Amino acid sequence: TKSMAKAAGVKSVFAVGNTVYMTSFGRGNDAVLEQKIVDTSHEPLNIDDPAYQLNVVTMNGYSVTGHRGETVSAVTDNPLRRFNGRKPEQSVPTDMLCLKPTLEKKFFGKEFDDNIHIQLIYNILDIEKILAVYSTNAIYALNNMDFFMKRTTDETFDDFEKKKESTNSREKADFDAFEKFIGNYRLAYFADAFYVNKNVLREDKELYSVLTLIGKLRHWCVHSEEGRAEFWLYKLDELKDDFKNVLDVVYNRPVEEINNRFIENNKVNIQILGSVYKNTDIAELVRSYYEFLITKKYKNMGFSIKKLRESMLEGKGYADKEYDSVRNKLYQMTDFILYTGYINEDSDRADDLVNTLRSSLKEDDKTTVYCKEADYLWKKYRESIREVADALDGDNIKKLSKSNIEIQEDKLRKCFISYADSVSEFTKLIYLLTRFLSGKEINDLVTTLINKFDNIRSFLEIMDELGLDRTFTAEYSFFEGSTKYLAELVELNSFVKSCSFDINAKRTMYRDALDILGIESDKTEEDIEKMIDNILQIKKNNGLRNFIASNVIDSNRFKYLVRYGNPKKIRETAKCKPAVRFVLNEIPDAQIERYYEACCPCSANKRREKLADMIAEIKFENFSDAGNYQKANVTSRTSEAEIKRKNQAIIRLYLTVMYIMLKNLVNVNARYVIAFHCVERDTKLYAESGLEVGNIEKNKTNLTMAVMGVKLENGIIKTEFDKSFAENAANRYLRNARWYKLILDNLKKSERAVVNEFRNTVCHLNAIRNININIKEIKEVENYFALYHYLIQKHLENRFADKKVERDTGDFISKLEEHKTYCKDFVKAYCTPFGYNLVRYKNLTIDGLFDKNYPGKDDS
RNA sequence: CACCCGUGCAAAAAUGCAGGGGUCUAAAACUGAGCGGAUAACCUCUCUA
Ligand SMILES: [Mg+2]
Repeated sequence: TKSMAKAAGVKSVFAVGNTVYMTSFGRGNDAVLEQKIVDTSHEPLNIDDPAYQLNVVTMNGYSVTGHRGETVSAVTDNPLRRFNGRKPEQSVPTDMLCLKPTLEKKFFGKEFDDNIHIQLIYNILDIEKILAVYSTNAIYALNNMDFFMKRTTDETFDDFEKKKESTNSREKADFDAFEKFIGNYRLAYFADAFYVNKNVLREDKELYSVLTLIGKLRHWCVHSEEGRAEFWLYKLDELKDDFKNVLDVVYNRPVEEINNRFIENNKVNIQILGSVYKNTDIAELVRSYYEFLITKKYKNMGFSIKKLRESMLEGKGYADKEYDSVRNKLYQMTDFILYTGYINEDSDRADDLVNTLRSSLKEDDKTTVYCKEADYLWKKYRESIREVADALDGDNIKKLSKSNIEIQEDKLRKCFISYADSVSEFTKLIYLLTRFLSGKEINDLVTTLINKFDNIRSFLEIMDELGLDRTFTAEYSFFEGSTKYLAELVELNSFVKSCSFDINAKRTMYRDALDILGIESDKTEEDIEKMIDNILQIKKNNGLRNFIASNVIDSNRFKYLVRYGNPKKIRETAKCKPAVRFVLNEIPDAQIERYYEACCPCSANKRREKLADMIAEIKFENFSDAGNYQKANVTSRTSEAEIKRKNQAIIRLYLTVMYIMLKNLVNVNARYVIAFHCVERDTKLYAESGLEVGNIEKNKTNLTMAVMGVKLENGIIKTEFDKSFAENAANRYLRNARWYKLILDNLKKSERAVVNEFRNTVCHLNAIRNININIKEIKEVENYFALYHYLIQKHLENRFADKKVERDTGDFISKLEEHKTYCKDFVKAYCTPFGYNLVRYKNLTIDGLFDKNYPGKDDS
C-alpha cells in the first residue's frame, strides 16, 4: 500500500540538467546523495553504506532494491521524462501550476534548470499556507467577542495612541475598537499573550503590540503584499523595539517557568529515576531528563517511543484504575527509560528499528515491528517498570516532594532552552501565534513548520553538496538560516504545550461558563447576575464555584469553545439534534462508555441518543447543587461523589461534543482559507509569469478565468467549450478537457458577489462566528464538510436574501430549502476561484475527497 | 478511495496492469502531527479563582 521506493530507501529522485540524482534517507530527514544517473549510466555515490543498489537503469525507470531494513525492490521514474513519452524528450519538469520558473526567479534570482529548488519553494509555500490558516484563526479568536485586518508593524503604540484625539473618524474608531477590545474580558482566555504576573493584563503597549504582530501576520499570510512589506515575515529582524520586546516577554515566561527551578519541580521524577539509574551520575541523569522531558528528544529519534511504551505496557496490569493519578509519571519515566536505553546501549537497536520501519510496506508491518521491539523492551524492563510503579505511591510521591536534593546544575544548565534573546524573532512570533490556538492546532502548526523547515534544510544541504546555486535573494535571506530556524522551532515545539498561564477564573469567566452550559429563557440579566453572586458568594461554600471552575472554565474543550465561539452561540448550537448526534456517533464506543458509565445511574444507539438528549437538555440549574458534592472525592464510593462524577461526565461530554463540532468546522474553514491564500498568492505569481489575470479583490474567479483563458463578456462567461482552450491553459491542471469543461460550467454558474462573500466569510470566519443562526434548520449532517458548507450557504442566503441573485444562485438557495442540506453544486460554484488548482478544487468541492481521515467516493 | 506523471498491453484514443510523485491536496518515507472524542515542566481528589 505504501511506496516501495521509499521503503527501498529512495529519499528523492532529483533532476539537474541532463543528470538525475537519487538521494537516500539519512538521520531522520537528512538526505544524502546516493546515485547520479546520466542517460542509462549510474555513478555510485555514497559507496560505503549505500541505502540501496540500483541493479538496472533504463531511460524510463530505475530499478532499486533496498539494503537497509527488509530487502525490498522498487522501480522509480526518471524525472527528465516526467512530462515526456507518448507525447523535448528529457527536460527538467515544471510544477503543476507552471509557476516553477517564476517561483525560482522570485525566491532566488534566476531560473534553474533543475528539480530541487522548486521542491524547496513548495515547502516555503506550505509554511505560508499553515501560517495563513493560523494567523486567520488567531485573528478570529481575537474578534470572536476592520481593526485587526489593518494592523501594521510600521506604527508602534506611541503612534497608535495619538489616535485618541484624532480629528478623523477612521483613526478615532480604530483606536476605540482597540480600547473596546482590550477592555473586553475575553483577553483573559489569551492569558499567555496578554496576562503577566505583577496576574494583571499587560500594559496597553504590549496589548497593542501582540495584536499588531498577529494582524500583520494575517495580512501578510492572506493578502499578497507589495513593496517592502511583502517580505515582512522574513525581515522580522527589522521589527520595532516594542514588537521585539513583546515577543521576548511572551516567549521567555514559559522558558523561565520551566528552567528556573527544573530540579525542584521535577524532583519526584528525578529522584525515582535516580533510584533506577543508581550508577548514573545525578547531574547526568538530570541533564538527560531535561533533554527528554523539556526538549523532547525522545520524539526526534526516528521512532515512536510512545508507541513502544503502549505496546510494552499493554496488558501487563498497569491499565488498572489505581495508577490513573500515577499514569502520567509512569508513562513519562517508562519513555525516559526507553530513551536512555536507546542512546546508551541500544543505539544499534534504534538504528535497526528505524531502518525496518522505513523499509516496512504496511502499517501492519510497522505494528509488528513495534510489538517485537516492545516485547524486547518489556523483557529488559520488567523490574525497572515495577520499580517505577512501586516508587510512585501517593505517600511515596509526597515524601519525594518533601526531600532535599542539591543536584549540580552545571551539567543541566548546558541544556537549558534558550531564552528570548537567543531565539529568532520569527520563532518568537510563531510562539505568540501559538498563544491563540488549541493544543491540536498547536501541534498541526508547529510540527508542520518544523517539518517544512527540515525539508528546506535538507534541500539546501543537497544543493550545497551538488554545488547548485543555493543563494536565496537578498529579500529571502531568511531561509539561508533554515537549519537554525529548524532548531529553534523544534525547541519551541518541545515546550509549547508544556506551560499554561491560566488565571483565577474571573466573574465574567463564570458568566461565560453558565452561558455555555444553559440557562432557562425566563431568567433576566439581573437574575443571571444574582446566580453569579450565589456562585461567587457575592460561613461560606465555594463548592459550586469550584465545580464550575474546574469542570467548565478549566476544561480545554470549553477553553477552545470560548476561544472560537460566543458561549451563548455555542449553547444555541448545542440544540441542533442532528448536528450534535453526528458527533455522538463519531465518538467511538470506547469513548462513549467513559461518559455513560457515570451518566447511567442498553444498545449503543440508545446510549448515544440519550447522551445527545442530555446535551440538548443541559443547563446550569441541573448542576446548581454542586456546592454539596464538589467537596467529595471522585474516586470514592459515596453517593455525593457518584453524582459529582455523573455531572462531570455530562459537562465533559457536552463541552467535548461542542469542541469537536467547532474544531472540525474551524479546520474545514482552515482548508478554505488555505485555498483563498493560494488564490491570492498564485494571482501575483501568475501576474509575474505574464498571465493576464487582473484585479482579484473585485472578483476572486479572475485567476481561474485567466488560467482557462476565458473572460467575462457582459458579466457572464460567453466563451463556450472546445479542446483548444483546454490545451492552451496557463497551467498543467487545466490542460485536460473534462475538468476544464466542468470548471467552466461551474464558473458560469457562480457570481462575483457570492464568491466575494464566500471569501469574506471564510477568511473572517463569519460562518463560525454566527454558527447558531447558520445551523438553525438542518436535516442531517453526513459529514463535517457538509455541516460547514451548510453554514456557508446559509450565511450566503442570509446576506443575499434581500438582494438580486443570479438564476443559478437562486436555484442553489432554493435547493437549500427543498431538502435542508448544503448544495453540492453551490460548493463548486463558489469554490471556482481555486478551480485552477484542479486537485484543490476537487478536494474542496467533493465530499469524501475533502478529508484524508474519512475518504469517500468521487462524484465525477 | 482524488489528481498528475512513467512504463507494458488492449487502444485508433482511451481502459485494464504495474508503479512513481517533497517538485499534486491539509498530504513523500521514519518521526513529530492530525483524525481523536485529555494531555501537561507540576501525583491525584479536595483547597485556592
Ligand atoms: Mg506539497
